[PDB]
Amino acid sequence: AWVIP
Amino acid sequence: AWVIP
Amino acid sequence: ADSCIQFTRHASDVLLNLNRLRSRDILTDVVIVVSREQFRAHKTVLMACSGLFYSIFTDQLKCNLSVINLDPEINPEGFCILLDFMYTSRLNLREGNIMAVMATAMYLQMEHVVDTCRKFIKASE
Amino acid sequence: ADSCIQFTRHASDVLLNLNRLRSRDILTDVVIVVSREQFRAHKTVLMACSGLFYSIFTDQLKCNLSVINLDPEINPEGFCILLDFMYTSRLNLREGNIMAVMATAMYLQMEHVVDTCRKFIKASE
Repeated sequence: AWVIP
Repeated sequence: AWVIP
Repeated sequence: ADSCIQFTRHASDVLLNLNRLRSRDILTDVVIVVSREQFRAHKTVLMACSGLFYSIFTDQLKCNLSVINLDPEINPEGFCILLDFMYTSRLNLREGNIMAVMATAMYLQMEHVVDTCRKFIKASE
Repeated sequence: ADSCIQFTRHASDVLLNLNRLRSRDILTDVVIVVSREQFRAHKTVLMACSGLFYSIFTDQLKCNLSVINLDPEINPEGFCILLDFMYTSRLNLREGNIMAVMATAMYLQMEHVVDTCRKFIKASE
């Protein structure tokens, strides 16, 4: 996997 | 984009 | 084959385009009903994302249904957030919706979403 | 929303799962006919990948067809390679198939594939 897009 | 996977 | 080239952006582009089909109501083939809130979708996208919809639409009888009613305990906003995630890869996880998102992801069998909810909740305590 | 988190692998996983549905012939809704060779697919995937299929399946009459016959000049191996690319992001581009792949991608309106074919051809001369 999860990220800040 | 195009790459060697 | 081993001689293949790969277009890095292809999978994301396909997903963006499936979401455009959903937004314009193009070839949507099922209505998901959540406590009288209705959501139009594509069975194949629902199956590709959720263990629950994969089991539903591979059933020899349920595969033919144009309407699927979810358990009344399921929260429609929670479902909506998960349906948007299915079509975009983006999860609108907020303090005020995390419990309903986690409960809905457990029901829908979406393990990656369940995992991130458990991490965000454990960090809050 | 701006508060969204994103699962990097989601789009690729969705695509892998749509290809599993294709392999197992699950909820395929059209047969593409190419000089008597038949290919089963999902209209939504075909539309998300190709300008030609997007125009076809948004037509108010053609959207209802379960069989689409392509121009007889279209090469079935060329079509097969492009159909695999649609479902996997991988293009099996070879010296012996590049002309047919490029011609088929131009017909299907798949600009990224056309671009890489033009690059591989220009490098050979």
